Amino acid sequence: SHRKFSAPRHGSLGFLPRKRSSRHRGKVKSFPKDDPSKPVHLTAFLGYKAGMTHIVREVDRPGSKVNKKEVVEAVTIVETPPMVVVGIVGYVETPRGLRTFKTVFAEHISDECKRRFYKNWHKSKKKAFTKYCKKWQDDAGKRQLDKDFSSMKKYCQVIRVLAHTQMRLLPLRQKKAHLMEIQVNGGTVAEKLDWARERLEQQVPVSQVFGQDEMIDVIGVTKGKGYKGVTSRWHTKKLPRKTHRGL
Amino acid sequence: VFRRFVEVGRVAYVSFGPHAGKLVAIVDVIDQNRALVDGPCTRVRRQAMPFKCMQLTDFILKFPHSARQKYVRKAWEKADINTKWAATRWAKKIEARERKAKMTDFDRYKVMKAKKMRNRIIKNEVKKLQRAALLKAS
Amino acid sequence: QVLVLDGRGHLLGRLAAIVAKQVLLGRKVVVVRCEGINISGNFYRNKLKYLAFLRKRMNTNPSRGPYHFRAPSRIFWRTVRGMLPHKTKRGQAALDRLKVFDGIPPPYDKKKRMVVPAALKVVRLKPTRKFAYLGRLAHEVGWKYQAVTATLEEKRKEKAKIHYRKKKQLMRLRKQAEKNVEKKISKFTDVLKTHGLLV
Amino acid sequence: MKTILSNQTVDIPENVDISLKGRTVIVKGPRGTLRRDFNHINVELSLLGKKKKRLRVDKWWGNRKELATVRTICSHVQNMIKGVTLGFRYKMRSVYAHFPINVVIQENGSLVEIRNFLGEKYIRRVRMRPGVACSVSQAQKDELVLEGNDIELVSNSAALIQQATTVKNKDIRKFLDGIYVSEKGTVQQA
Amino acid sequence: SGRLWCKAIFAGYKRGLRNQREHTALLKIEGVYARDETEFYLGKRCAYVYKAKNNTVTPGGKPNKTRVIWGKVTRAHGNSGMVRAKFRSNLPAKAIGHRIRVMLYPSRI
Amino acid sequence: MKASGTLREYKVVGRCLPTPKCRTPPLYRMRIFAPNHVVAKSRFWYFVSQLKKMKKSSGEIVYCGQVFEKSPLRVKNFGIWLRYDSRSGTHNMYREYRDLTTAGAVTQCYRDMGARHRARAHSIQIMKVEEIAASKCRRPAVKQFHDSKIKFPLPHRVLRRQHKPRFTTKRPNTFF
RNA sequence: GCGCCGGAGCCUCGGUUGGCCUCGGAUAGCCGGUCCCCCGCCGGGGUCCGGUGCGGAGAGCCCUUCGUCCCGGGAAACGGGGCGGCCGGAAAGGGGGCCGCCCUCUCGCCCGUCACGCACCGCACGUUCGUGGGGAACCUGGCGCUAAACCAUUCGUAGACGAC
RNA sequence: GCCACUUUUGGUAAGCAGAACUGGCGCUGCGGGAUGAACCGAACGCCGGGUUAAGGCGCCCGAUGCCGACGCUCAUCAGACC
RNA sequence: GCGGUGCGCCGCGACCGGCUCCGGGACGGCUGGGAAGGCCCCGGCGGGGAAGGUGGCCCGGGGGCCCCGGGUGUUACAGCC
Ligand SMILES: [Mg+2]
Ligand SMILES: [Mg+2]
Ligand SMILES: [Mg+2]
Ligand SMILES: [Mg+2]
Ligand SMILES: [Mg+2]
Ligand SMILES: [Mg+2]
Ligand SMILES: [Mg+2]
Ligand SMILES: [Mg+2]
Ligand SMILES: [Mg+2]
Ligand SMILES: [Mg+2]
Ligand SMILES: [Mg+2]
Ligand SMILES: [Mg+2]
Repeated sequence: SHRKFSAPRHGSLGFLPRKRSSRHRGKVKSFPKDDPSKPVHLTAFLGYKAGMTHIVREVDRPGSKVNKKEVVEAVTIVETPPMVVVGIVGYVETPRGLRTFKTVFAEHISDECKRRFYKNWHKSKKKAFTKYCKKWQDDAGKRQLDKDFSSMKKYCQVIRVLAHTQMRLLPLRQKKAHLMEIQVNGGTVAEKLDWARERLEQQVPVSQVFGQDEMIDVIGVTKGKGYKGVTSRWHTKKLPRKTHRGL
Repeated sequence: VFRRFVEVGRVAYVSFGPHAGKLVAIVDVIDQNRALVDGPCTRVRRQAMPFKCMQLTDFILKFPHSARQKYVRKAWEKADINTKWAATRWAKKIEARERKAKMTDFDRYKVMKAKKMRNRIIKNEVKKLQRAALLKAS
Repeated sequence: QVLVLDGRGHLLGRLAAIVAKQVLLGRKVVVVRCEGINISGNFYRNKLKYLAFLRKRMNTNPSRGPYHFRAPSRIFWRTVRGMLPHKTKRGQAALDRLKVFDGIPPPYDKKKRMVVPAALKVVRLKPTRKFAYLGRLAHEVGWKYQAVTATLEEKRKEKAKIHYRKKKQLMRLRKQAEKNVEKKISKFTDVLKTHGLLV
Repeated sequence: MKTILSNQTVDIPENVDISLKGRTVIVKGPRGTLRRDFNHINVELSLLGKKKKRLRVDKWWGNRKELATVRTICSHVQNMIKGVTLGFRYKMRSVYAHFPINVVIQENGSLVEIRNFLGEKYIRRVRMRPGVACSVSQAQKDELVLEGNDIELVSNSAALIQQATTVKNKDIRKFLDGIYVSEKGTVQQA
Repeated sequence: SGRLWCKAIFAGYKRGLRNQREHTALLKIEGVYARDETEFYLGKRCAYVYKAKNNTVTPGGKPNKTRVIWGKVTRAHGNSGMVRAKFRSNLPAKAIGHRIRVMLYPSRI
Repeated sequence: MKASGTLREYKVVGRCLPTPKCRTPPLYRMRIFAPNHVVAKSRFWYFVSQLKKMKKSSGEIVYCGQVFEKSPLRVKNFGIWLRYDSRSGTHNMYREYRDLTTAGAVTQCYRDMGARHRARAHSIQIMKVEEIAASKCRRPAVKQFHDSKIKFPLPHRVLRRQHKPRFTTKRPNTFF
């Protein structure tokens, strides 16, 4: 027999493998679609959730009851120290997808970013990129690692810069700096890469990524609440008091 | 557009069947897909024959659609079809097709020894011509 | 010892019915450019058939349900493994010798690829019937790489024409050299013409 | 029944230079060129006669469902000759009961904004077809003139702006408003 | 100094749909694809040649690893030039879709 | 009867057995179209049982012989009057064919009505076959071959002999 | 104690028995030229010339292996084989072309002349890709490498336990 | 006890109940009907060679990879074997 | 040397016989004492008929005398019955 009383189903099936996220850093599944008309700009940034507070502002929407009245609105502070760019990576469109092509790192990268390549920074001897950084200080390597920019300016469609947070400046216990590919959306691929190889091993602040009163998207992992029950997770109806094996 | 038309009096080479390899002449188109043919000078008897087996040459010889084999032979050897067929590039590349099938082992050896030198002489000429064109470019 | 089949203008199951048998007879088959496989019947019947195949998901776990491959090469792969006995290990060792490719990748772009006349649209459909492109069907049933593979194939065509112009040039140098050499290869040619190779 | 042969000649006039590249035709004359490939139609197009005065379409061994496509080819060639000699002027009139249909022409004949249709505030922006020039005719108060070479472009750009002006959820037999195709003639005459 | 055996693929056993008879091999000889062409190969010697681990003795030579199973072609099989053969020990199903060398030497020319 | 192969055309005569009522019966002749003389003699005692009060037991085949066609090198027109059974009802017909032999047109008639009407050979009866001169012909699918200047190409030569070259380089040509 | 570059063998897994180095594509139409002509950065198109049961043919092309010895003819000489530089590669990257050098050869290819090479005595898996893939231990040298992971401790943005 | 051709009773009808003739299944494998107590072929000691039946011969899958013959058929629900 | 018996293992060839599948030749019988067709503008001499009408004649168009349609008619510079 059917349901006597129809009712919409609990939960959404679009978010269905409700598992622990494999990543701690929120990952951008799709950067904004590129077009060669606009000037070059980063399209993502990282920040840290500080907390919540109020706002009072005067609203200007002609038609509401709250035009030229003043609401309060909850807001969230995200501390965003300027992120240090430490590499680029290119991507070639393939019939099987979009393959990475040639990752090129900077010369001097900081040892808060070097923490990321080590599961145990104490026991290690800090040997990462030591044989790689010596390519920047000889002509045998300089003509090697600018010939590949010349191949990235031929065969890559998507150039994504490779930045990292600067966790020296944060109040946290952690020092291992998160790092992120940020897609550079701008002119041709030559302009797009000869913009970022000067941003290589230097700062990028927030104010030349975003602006005021712009809508953005927040990527991140939720506050974990543990192994919880079906009425706590899926919000199904609590069975009545009289039930024998739990309600 | 089209160049070979099935009509009264076109010579047709025959692909397969019992009379494969013989020219024939269309007398009268019986149906959509079968036709009354004969070759009075190529040893193939007056009969019907479908269009699935006959390939059309560009030879028309003129005789009426009810004419008998006595008068088809006259318009055959008038136009002299049997020598014009052997002079065609068609029959030369069916005759050179069957010479390679007739080729024995000693003939296959002699052909191998001939082409082993003839390709080398051609290639030694071609790689003189290539650098001659390159010195012309230079 | 590796058979490279073209895929343009071949009927889907009519090509698969002989790819399956050459694969079972131990012959390593790589078919290529499965974009231009065309299916008979019109496009709307074929799209309705593939959407009906998309409707066939296992009710309790569609992840365990039938994997509806959207790429044209893997549509052709699944329609070969329908024809192969893929449960048995000879069918599994058969499917390991079929290698499908969307477009023509660089292992096989500079290799001469073969055409089956016995599975081909202009031979096995009468010309007033209307067929259906597997590339367009796979695209607007959810294969994401039509335009990418189309630009890469256009890049391959504008380079294969550079190859073919040089091949024409070499053949013209050859047939202009042969008249220069016909006085000294007059007796090397004559024994070829008497054995049916150069007339 | 397969008939053995159907054909139908088309007399091309003096000023028209017609040519045909295999099965794809090109008709040239005063106003321009029109090209329309018949690569679906499976016939024999032959440009017989020196001085090149007639096109002749042949169909060999055709049943009636594909013999129907002979005067179709002849009529597309005749509408292809007409749109290069004379052109295609479709005049179409805006019938309005109460609210005036305010048509303004933008992008020098390529875009039509239709306003105030039944007093609605949504404006119909309809793009024309490449080769068609819309205009508001003088010496007649509300009449649009669509002129061009291809009849399938002129008539389709007429039907687009005619189906852009429809009523919704009302008695169509009473709310008889909209732009409708009134006269189907040539641009210049003979 | 060259090759002296025709190429053949061991297609399967002589089989009905629900029954196979392992005392008769189906050989698909490369090049012949019709019964008017399979006339030459009747009664020819043929061999399934395979390597293994332990050394066998090779006639006319030192012990190798390569072993054989000999047999002869018996009769044609269907219109596509497929042919039947019988080997003196029945073929393992390992050999399905591998290369049986069909000899020339019981020659009838 | 099944219309096996090509049909042959038989002149079968027969009569009932002599009785003291009538010592010499009249002899009856039919054109029986049949794959062989055994089924020809069976169709004879089918039709003569439908016509006369005569059966195989009280009668005999006086002469069963294949009547050969008298001009098999002239293309001729044939009119065949017919009688067959549909899924519901019996229909009289008149079909026209164009062939070399009188029995070739009949074996074309059986394969045409099996094609078009799903009429099987036991259901089809055959009553008259006439050689018809080209003025008295009235079927448009036959009369279109009645011109002295007949002319047509063979436009779309579909490739037969497909699996003989099976894997080639060249695409097969179709225009010849 | 590891990676790379340049020797004898052993164990194991087995399959194979010459390569085809590529236009796009039409199919009621194609292929190859010529350019005398018209525009573009050599390419497109017209004209004309050839093919079109495809012969600039996958019914096809290339290579062809018994060896050496002399002497002659035909072919080569600009070629044959061996060291430094210029380019050709991204969809899953090209052991290809070119410029030099110090060497070297009238050798190779096609006809002939001359005789030799276990002629192993009629008999099977021979003939290759094969320096095959993998696995250990032996060899001698050259130039280079000296790491991370996991547990234990801690954290609490995570947590049934692991995991993070 | 059950099923099937044809004859047949009750019942709207039934993979229902009740008869007659004969053959089956049960007691019975095998080839075919994908699948299957009964249908089509065929009944069995253990094997080699040949050949068939019913049914098949794109591929699973032995066999049409015949240059098979003549037509009909377009289905945005095609059709496909007691 | 003869006769019997077998070879340690793996193989081959020859002829004879049985049982089968297939190929290549060759001859004869019958029928409507085969039916048709082949050879003697050509089976002969006279007679006839039309058409899926050859000449020719006329009209029309594509022309540079040829080709293509349409009409007439009965052997002509084709043939058929
Ligand atoms: Mg409900
Ligand atoms: Mg209780
Ligand atoms: Mg209302
Ligand atoms: Mg070996
Ligand atoms: Mg009962
Ligand atoms: Mg009961
Ligand atoms: Mg019993
Ligand atoms: Mg039984
Ligand atoms: Mg069933
Ligand atoms: Mg029965
Ligand atoms: Mg048996
Ligand atoms: Mg079956």
